[PDB]
Amino acid sequence: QPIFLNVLEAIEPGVVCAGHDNNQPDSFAALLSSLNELGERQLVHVVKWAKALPGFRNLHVDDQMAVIQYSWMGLMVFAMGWRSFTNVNSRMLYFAPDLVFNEYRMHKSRMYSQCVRMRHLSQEFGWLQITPQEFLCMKALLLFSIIPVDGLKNQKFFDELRMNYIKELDRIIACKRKNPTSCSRRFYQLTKLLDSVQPIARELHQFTFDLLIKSHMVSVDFPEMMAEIISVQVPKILSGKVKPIYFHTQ
Ligand SMILES: C[C@]12CC[C@H]3[C@@H](CCC4=CC(=O)CC[C@@]43C)[C@@H]1CC[C@@H]2O
Repeated sequence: QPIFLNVLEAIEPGVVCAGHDNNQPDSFAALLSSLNELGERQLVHVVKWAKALPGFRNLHVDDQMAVIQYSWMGLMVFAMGWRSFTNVNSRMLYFAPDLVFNEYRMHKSRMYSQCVRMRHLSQEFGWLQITPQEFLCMKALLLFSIIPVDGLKNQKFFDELRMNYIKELDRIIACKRKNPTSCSRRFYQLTKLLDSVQPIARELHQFTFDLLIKSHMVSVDFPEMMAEIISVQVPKILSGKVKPIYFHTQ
């Protein structure tokens, strides 16, 4: 049986609530405070999910938390895009069952341009007819798609893991294709899609970083873990010390 895919399906997180009050009028402060809370909650699930991935424990302990803290934005945006596609055909951004963004909220969040890119990603799942299984393997690969320019504690273990997840993606593409030209076209499409997540994540990193710095001035609350990661890890990315791994040369 499909052992790798069996695992990915088994560990996939369930629904996560934001806790937002949908009876109160929309506002920048309320919307972003709710998104930040959702981030804190989702992070807990992402950590447990990551820790349960095949071969994850092969990584040095320090590298395990590092990759999670560098890739969380991309991982969460990719999953949100998938949820939006499956639940509302990318019409709105389905952050959570209790936090669905319509155009009004996209504007009130002062994140309209970023929401546009996130919604575009969501539409790609439909345009490219991405399968639930392709989604699972791609999301797993996103965890191993951003590292320090000077390397990790034990880079060899990481390189081996990333290699194996790329191999599993190629395997999923061939599980219903006889012509190699079709496999190659699909792999090209999927790697392009994966790359497209990085620029979106970077824009969100810049936005949340700026928001944190001025959080006290605009009444936006940041939970413990979010404030830590955004002030300690995110800047490493924005300053170019940690960079995404692209398939194609940008
Ligand atoms: C980082 C952030 C809170 C957490 C948000 C993020 C947008 C992307 C996103 C999608 C999710 O489904 C989980 C929460 C996250 C990860 C928000 C952009 C600015 C805000 O501060």
